[PDB]
Amino acid sequence: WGSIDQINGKLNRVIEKFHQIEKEFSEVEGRIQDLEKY
Amino acid sequence: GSIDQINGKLNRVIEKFHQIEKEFSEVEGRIQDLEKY
Amino acid sequence: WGSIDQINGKLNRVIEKFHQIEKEFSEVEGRIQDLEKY
Repeated sequence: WGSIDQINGKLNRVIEKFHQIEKEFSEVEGRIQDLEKY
Repeated sequence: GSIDQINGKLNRVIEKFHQIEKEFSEVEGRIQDLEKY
Repeated sequence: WGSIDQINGKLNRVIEKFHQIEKEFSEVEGRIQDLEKY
């Protein structure tokens, strides 16, 4: 099992990071919207 | 089955990344718009 | 992909790329700050 668990671990860490950036993106898009609007 | 799920999970990761790539390109273009007009 | 070596190789190439997108985003975030700052 080791190869499989090490690749799964890494893919999961990538996926968590992607989720985190999607959140940062939403907040940034909010800020853009405020600069476009006001 | 393992190489199979692995493949599956990488492909999920690769699709996410492309969307990320696309979202980033869209933000930066809005930023340009504001900076130049 | 056929092998763990090759999956990890491709994952690594994503991670390298993503590394670069993060730097670009941070620079963009600073640009928003500047625009907010006015």
